[PDB]
Amino acid sequence: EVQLQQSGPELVKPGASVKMSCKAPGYTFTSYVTHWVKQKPGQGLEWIGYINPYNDSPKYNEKYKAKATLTSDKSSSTVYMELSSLTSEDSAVYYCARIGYFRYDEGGNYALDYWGQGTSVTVSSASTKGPSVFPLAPCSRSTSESTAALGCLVKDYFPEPVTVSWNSGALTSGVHTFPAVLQSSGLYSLSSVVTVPSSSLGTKTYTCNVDHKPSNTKVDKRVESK
Amino acid sequence: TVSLWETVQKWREYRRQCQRSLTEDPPPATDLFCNRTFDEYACWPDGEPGSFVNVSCPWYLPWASSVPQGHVYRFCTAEGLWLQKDNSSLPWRDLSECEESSPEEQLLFLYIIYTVGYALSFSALVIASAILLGFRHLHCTRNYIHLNLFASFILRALCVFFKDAALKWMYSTAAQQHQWDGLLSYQDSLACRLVFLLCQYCVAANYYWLLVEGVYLYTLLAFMKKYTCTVCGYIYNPEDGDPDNGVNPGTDFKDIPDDWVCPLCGVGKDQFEEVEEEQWIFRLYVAIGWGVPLLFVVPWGIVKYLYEDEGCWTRNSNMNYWLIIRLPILFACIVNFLIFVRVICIVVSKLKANLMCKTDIAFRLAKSTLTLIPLLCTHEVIFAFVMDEHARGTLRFIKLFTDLSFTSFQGLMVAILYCFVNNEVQLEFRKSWERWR
Amino acid sequence: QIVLTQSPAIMSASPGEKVTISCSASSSVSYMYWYQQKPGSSPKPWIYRTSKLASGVPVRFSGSGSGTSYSLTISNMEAEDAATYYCQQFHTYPWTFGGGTKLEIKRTVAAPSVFIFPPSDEQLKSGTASVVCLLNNFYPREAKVQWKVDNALQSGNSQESVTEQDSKDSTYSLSSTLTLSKADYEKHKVYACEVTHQGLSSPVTKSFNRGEC
Ligand SMILES: CC1(C)CC([C@@H](Nc2ccc(-n3cnc(C(F)(F)F)c3)nc2)c2ccc(C(=O)NCCC(=O)O)cc2)C1
Ligand SMILES: *[C@@H]1O[C@H](CO)[C@@H](O)[C@H](O)[C@H]1NC(C)=O
Ligand SMILES: [Zn+2]
Repeated sequence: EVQLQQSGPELVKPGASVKMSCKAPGYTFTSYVTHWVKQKPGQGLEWIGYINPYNDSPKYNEKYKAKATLTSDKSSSTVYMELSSLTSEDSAVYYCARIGYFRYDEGGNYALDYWGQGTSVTVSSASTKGPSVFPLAPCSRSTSESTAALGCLVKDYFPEPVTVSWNSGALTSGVHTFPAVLQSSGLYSLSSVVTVPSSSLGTKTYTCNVDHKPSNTKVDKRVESK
Repeated sequence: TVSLWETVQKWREYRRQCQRSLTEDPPPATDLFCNRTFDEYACWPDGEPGSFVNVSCPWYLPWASSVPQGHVYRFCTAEGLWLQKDNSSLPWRDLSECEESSPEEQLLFLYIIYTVGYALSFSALVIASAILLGFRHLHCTRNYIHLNLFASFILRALCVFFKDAALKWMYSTAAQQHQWDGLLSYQDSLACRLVFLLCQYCVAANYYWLLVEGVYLYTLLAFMKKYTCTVCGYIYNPEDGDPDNGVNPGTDFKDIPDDWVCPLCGVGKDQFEEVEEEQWIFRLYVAIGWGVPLLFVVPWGIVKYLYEDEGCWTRNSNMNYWLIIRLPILFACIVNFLIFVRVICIVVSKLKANLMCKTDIAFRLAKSTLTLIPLLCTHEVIFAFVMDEHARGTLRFIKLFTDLSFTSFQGLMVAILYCFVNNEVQLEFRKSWERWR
Repeated sequence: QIVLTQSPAIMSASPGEKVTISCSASSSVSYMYWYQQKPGSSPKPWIYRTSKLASGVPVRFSGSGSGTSYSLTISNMEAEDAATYYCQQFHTYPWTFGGGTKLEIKRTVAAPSVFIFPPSDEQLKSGTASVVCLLNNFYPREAKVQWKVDNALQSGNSQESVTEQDSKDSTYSLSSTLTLSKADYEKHKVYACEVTHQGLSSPVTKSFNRGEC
């Protein structure tokens, strides 16, 4: 349902600045002011501020003054949010939304209808690392349990995310891709297992496509029972 | 018929109703809303965010009878702003349902006589100032002061020529009734800023060069008195005279025959440089003509920028800071009339005592100077203080706006009376016509 | 400035049960706004002007409120309604949101199908060794994984990760990754994982012997 074409994900060193784009196909004559919203896991949802594109004058949340810098492009009609002197507290998804009006005749019937995909920001001193993928197969013993599990352990990568597909998306059921866990080391790791029939462990091949765009890691690990 | 004056008197009451309500009315207690403001056209309340604010059409309008109930709109956004459309301009308003007259027939007519009255004056003044500067036979102490009084009016006439250009500039964007009104606003914020300032200085310069004109006329009459020359600069000592050519020692220039020429260069007696003191005293005349106007126009402009620079510094409702320009102009007017009065006192005594003739330059100029001083400062003395007493100099300033659309000619009046009427330029006219045939 | 507090944190309801999510504001506001955000996409207008529904929202949902106290309610509850719901205020600046209330769907108690995987011998080159213990499709979420390397109760070396409630069968899946050294690993033989769950009569222990497979 995303209408606002926002910018890509960002990995920024603490103390730096990040400036993200929010290209709109075209501002509605009724709604042209873009609002920016911060979604930090556990912090909830936070309205950062807005930018009036017709006069380039922005409104800010007092909390995010001298933190965010809202500007607009005249030609391309695109909003921009810069985040100066970044810290861990600023690692979040950043949305740009516009109000969609339900009933202009009656006052107050409106909502942030036009949403952006969300520009995620990872404020870490850790350099982008690649995931080493390992199989998750058993000790070749089942004694006919009629159900068998196997998988990938995508280890030690930065920043999130890792895209785990199975059998190049042909395998869609019994699949479980667990949410990444930042290891004490500082890197993320996640398992992706799949329950298959125990009879297939010697007949059907289970390749496991892992993708990590940051480090541009692309791997196909075929998991076998030793 | 609908009147062009009553329609403004009704407008003045529409702003009274507006100002009264947008100050008497309670705040919505919604915190986030869009402010109640006067468009200078319609009166708008506070808008509920995300609602079409529909208002009844202004009753001061002539065609207000033909479009009853009224449907002039504006939209309050969820953000708490009035819908923009174009931010470099005013916020979106729909005056579509309220459009088409006799009062605008008189308005266009008032503007037509205003601009042609200014085009007429400027042309007359520029050609007049070209007459005194082109002809060498006129490079004298007296005419120099006129050229400066010409200049202040000439700049004032090209000042209205710049404001009208901004008026025609913004209106040529496209063709729309709402835009016509909008083009006025976009120019009421930017172009209006610097021009109206120089205009206020020009006006201040008119009245103060009128002062030195009257002062020079007083000095030209209050003048043992000696003379000089403008061509080579020979100083005619009257106490020494010039008997080497036929004038005994102890004779004033006024008693030297017209059949006389300067012994050094050879130019006519009509090119005498007045009292030898006229030369340096002109520096003071410039210091009074341009210096003093700066001494109160920039103080005013400064505070009209540090304190209230909203709406081209035209809105003077909060405080009467406009006295920084009114009182000095009023001061000039009181002494200009005091000069006027004293000049008549002297001329009548001098003429009756046979000590002066009507044929003189001092009387010929008196006729002119005593004509500008009364008309140009008359309004600025009676109203100045009497009306200031109460809030009825309010409705008098609306009349002054209409006056200003008739005071466009007052530039030509200076041009004629000081150049076209001059007996000297008339001799130059006859010299130029004879040089062809 | 103004603060929107919405209770509970996570809500679990069986289908066809009354769900009612609150949202009490700091200062009294005019209208309340709700957004349904489904993990994996941006938020979506769900309820506007306190009680008005957004287009496509089913009639089970009803917004209700006045002053500070507002709520979102569901009658004929359905699994499609499992998501985080954020209340929002448009009344004053800054515009406050709610903490969100993750809604989950109660279901029959299911026991986990447990699986233990030794570390790859590819990993037994990386200087580490991570042993995984999978628990598949149990309900409820609360499950206990207990690692026992040579009958030694491991502690604070593993990290468990639970998926979201399944779209199709409202179950969960949990993985516990026993991260270990290559040296620590090669020192012990029997590697086991003891799973304790509501659906299990007795804690199931799926084991394996080091290298012996
Ligand atoms: C159209 C008008 C209203 C301005 C016209 C007229 N005004 C005018 C005429 C006469 C007296 N007057 C006589 N006696 C006294 C007294 F009482 F003694 F003071 C005053 N006052 C005023 C005027 C005519 C001639 C000139 C003139 O040539 N300028 C050129 C100056 C020059 O050659 O360098 C100027 C003005 C009528
Ligand atoms: C204001 O006018 C609009 C049409 O532009 C209409 O939809 C709405 O009902 C009007 N509001 C009021 C106050 O009647
Ligand atoms: Zn000479």
